[PDB]
Amino acid sequence: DEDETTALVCDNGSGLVKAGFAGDDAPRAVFPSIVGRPRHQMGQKDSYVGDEAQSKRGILTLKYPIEHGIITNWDDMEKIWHHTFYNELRVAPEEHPTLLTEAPLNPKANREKMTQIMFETFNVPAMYVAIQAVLSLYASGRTTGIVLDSGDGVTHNVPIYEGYALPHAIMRLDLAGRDLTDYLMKILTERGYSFVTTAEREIVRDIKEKLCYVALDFENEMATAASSSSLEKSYELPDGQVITIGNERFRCPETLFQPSFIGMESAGIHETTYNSIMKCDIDIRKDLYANNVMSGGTTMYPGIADRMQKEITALAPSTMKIKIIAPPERKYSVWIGGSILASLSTFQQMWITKQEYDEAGPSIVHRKCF
Amino acid sequence: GWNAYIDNLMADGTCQDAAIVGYKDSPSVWAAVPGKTFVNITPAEVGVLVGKDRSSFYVNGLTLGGQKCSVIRDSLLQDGEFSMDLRTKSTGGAPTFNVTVTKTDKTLVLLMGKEGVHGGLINKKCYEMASHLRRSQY
Amino acid sequence: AGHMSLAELTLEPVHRRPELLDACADLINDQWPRSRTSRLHSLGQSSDAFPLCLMLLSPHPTLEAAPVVVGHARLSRVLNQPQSLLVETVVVARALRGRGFGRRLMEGLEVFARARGFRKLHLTTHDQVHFYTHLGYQLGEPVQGLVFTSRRLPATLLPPPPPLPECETQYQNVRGRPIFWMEKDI
Ligand SMILES: CC(C)(COP(=O)(O)OP(=O)(O)OC[C@H]1O[C@@H](n2cnc3c(N)ncnc32)[C@H](O)[C@@H]1OP(=O)(O)O)[C@@H](O)C(=O)NCCC(=O)NCCS
Ligand SMILES: Nc1ncnc2c1ncn2[C@@H]1O[C@H](COP(=O)(O)OP(=O)(O)OP(=O)(O)O)[C@@H](O)[C@H]1O
Ligand SMILES: C/C1=C/C(=O)O[C@@H]2C[C@@H](CC[C@H](C)/C=C\CC1)O[C@@](O)([C@@H]1CSC(=O)N1)C2
Ligand SMILES: [Ca+2]
Repeated sequence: DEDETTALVCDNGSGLVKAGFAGDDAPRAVFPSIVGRPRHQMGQKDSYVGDEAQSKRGILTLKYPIEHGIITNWDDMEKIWHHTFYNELRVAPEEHPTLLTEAPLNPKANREKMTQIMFETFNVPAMYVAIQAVLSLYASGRTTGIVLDSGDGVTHNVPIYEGYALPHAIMRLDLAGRDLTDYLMKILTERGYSFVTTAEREIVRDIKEKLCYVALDFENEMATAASSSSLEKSYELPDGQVITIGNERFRCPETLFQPSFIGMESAGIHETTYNSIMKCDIDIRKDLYANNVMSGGTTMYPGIADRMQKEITALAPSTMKIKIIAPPERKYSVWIGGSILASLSTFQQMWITKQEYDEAGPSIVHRKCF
Repeated sequence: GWNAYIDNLMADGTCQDAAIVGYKDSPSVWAAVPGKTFVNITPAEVGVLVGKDRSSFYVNGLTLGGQKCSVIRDSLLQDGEFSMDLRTKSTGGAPTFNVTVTKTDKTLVLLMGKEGVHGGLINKKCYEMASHLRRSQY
Repeated sequence: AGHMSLAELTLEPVHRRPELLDACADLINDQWPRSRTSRLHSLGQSSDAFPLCLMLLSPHPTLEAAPVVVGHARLSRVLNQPQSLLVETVVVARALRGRGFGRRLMEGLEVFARARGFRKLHLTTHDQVHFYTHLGYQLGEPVQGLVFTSRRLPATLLPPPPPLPECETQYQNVRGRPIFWMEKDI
């Protein structure tokens, strides 16, 4: 008889969607999680989705249906999912089991509504919802450890035992890549430049990604930048004008460790890592300290692993073995982890089937997915 | 008897242990898989499961028939959920297993999966047996 | 009898003849319609590690040099059974059926598998049960096929009881249809 279709893996982020086929080593499609509408001034469409909104962003106001990792606009999120299946992957959703990802601590009613929409609107034959941080841990070759997942809209510390996230110990910080971009715009403006428009924000995001780094010793780096120009870099704007950047290169991601830089009275990611571990079972803390896994685009800064190692060491018992793992593909480690999980022989049992959904309703997601 | 419930929970081969335990007045194992873990559950372990302190077992864990477990999710006293998910702890690389506890009006229903059996399957199984017993005043 | 086969045929994996993958997708989707994206991706998974997609090929339509994709079968390894293969998606081009090519596909599969040390083949069917028994299969138990995983992925990984409720999902296909599990020693 005909072989069964390969499962789809869809990782919905605040900023980027990553979608593809289970068992593949990379997503087939990566596109912005946006729906655009005419700024002012038929037109052609009442709304534009994903890469089409990106192409036409000059005439559009852009909305992000996911905020801080949480779905908050369900009508536009449905547009994103429709765009994922039919325009980016060009598959028929009723033909594929579909693995979705969710934020740590995703509210109960949100995961139910996700389940309902998948089964009733897109008519998938089966689905599963996995916590993003857990998938990143799988992609690093482990099932126990603590993940730091920092993306575009939210940052989480997630301790995980044998593949199970421990919700009582999860830490959430509403500071991530978009805030760092906004901060770089601000302090570049304080240097004499003017980055203030939405279009100019996209340029500064590229500056951030290409030139920023985490200093090992922040105050020493500031002194180095004040006493010579060895840390200064140039960047060529699209119109050919050139700007130069100095201590802004490392001041920007220093925010992750000092959220006061953007006016937040919040512990930095090193402190939240420590606090998370200290809420976990005493018997697993050593394994957490030894398996700190970085994931998400905002952990890509050069130097971030060395800095975490240094800061965690200063907080932990003096005899504790500490290891920071920063995989090279960690922009996509959530998606890769989903590809692994949905490919495991042990995963066959885990799907929620359409029949299970008809019997129990959306709340079945709370029994089967954790 | 209650052992019919144990045979029923064990029938599909997904679980290695199962038990029905009374938790009101003086707790005791009403039925359990002989020779395994849940049969040896003590009153003090039952008291921790259903007790007022819902925080210490996160850092200290808890035991079931003396088997150390780590708490993953706790909803055991919460309306409409009445379930707790755990994973055993081991030494020397030995495998660990998923456990779900559900709370009915007069019992706790416990299940332990075999190696590799996902905690979601065990939770669903335990939740359905508990719904069945609640349906009948238990 | 009455299905003697005269054409010259070879049996070759899709991943070694990628130029025929589109024609193979045409063949399968003509029988089992699903999105072409999905069918092309499924065939693109084929590799020496299994799963792999074997094509029965004929050199020409005896006119010019474009080879004909006569048939196809997918082979997958089996959970916990090193010497077993799962056979799926067995199909001969609709216009070429009844010429012995289905027999030659299934027999070629046995040769291919046996050469690599496999000693048992498994598959499911309902309507075609007698095709497989005619070729020496008999009823067996279910098995679980191992799906494609890319090389690059890690690879590390005391009151009385009330009455009970009402006092083999392995044997159904995707749509709740009972199916026969077949097997053959090779
Ligand atoms: C099933 C299929 C591959 C058989 O190939 P075919 O070209 O039709 O059959 P052949 O011409 O090679 O016949 C081979 C032998 O099997 C017999 N045979 C073919 N189809 C048969 C059938 N449905 N039932 C019983 N016997 C059959 C033939 O009589 C012949 O016997 P012989 O060699 O002793 O003379 C082909 O019909 C097909 O692709 N069908 C649609 C796809 C399908 O149903 N696939 C999965 C089956 S679960
Ligand atoms: N080399 C890089 N250096 C610094 N930041 C980067 C780099 N590459 C990507 N980023 C930033 O990562 C963010 C996107 O990462 P990611 O895809 O993990 O987030 P998301 O899933 O869309 O959002 P979230 O997880 O917060 O819901 C963007 O802010 C991007 O600017
Ligand atoms: C290349 C790329 C990066 C990205 O991070 O994309 C995501 C999604 C994107 C949506 C709007 C953008 C114009 C469309 C596509 C950009 C996609 O917004 C981001 O750029 C936001 C806006 S400011 C910022 O730092 N991140 C992040
Ligand atoms: Ca994310």
